[PDB]
Amino acid sequence: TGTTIKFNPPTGTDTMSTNISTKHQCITAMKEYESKSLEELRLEDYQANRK
Amino acid sequence: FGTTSGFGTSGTSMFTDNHNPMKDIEVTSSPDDSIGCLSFSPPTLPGNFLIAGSWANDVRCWEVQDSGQTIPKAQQMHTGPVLDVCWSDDGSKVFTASCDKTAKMWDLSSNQAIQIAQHDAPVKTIHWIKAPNYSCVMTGSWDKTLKFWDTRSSNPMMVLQLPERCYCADVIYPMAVVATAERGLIVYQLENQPSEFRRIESPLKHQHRCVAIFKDKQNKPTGFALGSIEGRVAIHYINPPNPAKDNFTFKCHRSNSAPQDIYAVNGIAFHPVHGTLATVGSDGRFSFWDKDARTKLKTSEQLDQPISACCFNHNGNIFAYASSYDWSKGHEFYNPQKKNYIFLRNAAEELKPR
Repeated sequence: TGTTIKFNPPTGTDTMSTNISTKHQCITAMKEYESKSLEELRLEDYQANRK
Repeated sequence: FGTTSGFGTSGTSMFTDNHNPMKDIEVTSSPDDSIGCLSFSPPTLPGNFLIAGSWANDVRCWEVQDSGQTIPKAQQMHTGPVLDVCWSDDGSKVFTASCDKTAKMWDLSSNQAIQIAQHDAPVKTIHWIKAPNYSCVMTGSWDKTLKFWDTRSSNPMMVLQLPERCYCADVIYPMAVVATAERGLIVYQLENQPSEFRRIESPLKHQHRCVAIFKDKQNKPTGFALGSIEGRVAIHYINPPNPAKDNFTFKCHRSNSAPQDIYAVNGIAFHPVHGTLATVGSDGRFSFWDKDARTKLKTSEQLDQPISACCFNHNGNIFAYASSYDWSKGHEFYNPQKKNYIFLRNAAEELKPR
């Protein structure tokens, strides 16, 4: 329940033509969190008083 | 009667903090916890009234004056965080949707609120539908249902099953669009009675976050923009002459040798006159876009926290955006002592393509 696992931004690749590296600054981009939205995770933390 | 644009400009002394780098108007007496949703009154109400729901379970109303002065008017309470709010078309009612699994109808003149909807999980979206033959409230929930309510009986007038948890929705009669978990994307038609119209393979490869319907030259709903957690927005027409070229995506809400930081798109709204659009992001910036010319009109300076929500007033002379933590990095980056803000900007000409 909630965001017990520490946040770590997933790395990736894209182009802009130059090839670039990326870091995804969203917790739900992590494998452990991909099945939930930010709001669902937040409500879980609120219910568990992990604010 | 009154100014089109009247906030003027803040000055710094002729002779220090990053909370408001645009120096936009600050709404007085802002909510005490993160702001989830914003909604301005319909054109049927004289003047401009703003509603905000927050993670402190409250819904608040302010009068917004042409000068930028804001007067708190009224407030109501849910027993859980408020996820979405909207108005009835006559401006008499505000509808509110909560993590407490219910939605309320709030009559502003009498300042009374009653429950009008019940779900088996948090209510994520709420919209008012005014059709020629019926009027109802539409609620979307993490219980994977879409329900429709007459505001008088506690039995829903219809229940539609969703493929997954409701994440966002928009309604411009006769169109509704809903995005769900696992990248579900469904368009509904609303003539006679709501029914599913098309299930769409998502133009985006990442978790869906926000959606807004846009209109064609004849003022009829014709497409929608859809934002994901991956700093990307899709423009998607319902029936274009050349889908492979007319439907497209663009990158936004990114920062930047070093890796480029990708942030979530938290909100999307179309300017009601110009048909241009604003996006707000977890990067703490707003951007203004022209989806026809395929251009960026403006990006803001970066705020010291995410922008969680945005909206326009009925004629688009005021753009409102909320500076609030969005949980994009989980509980560890929540600072319960950092202040929340709603900012207002006269952005109409910034949203008018030259």
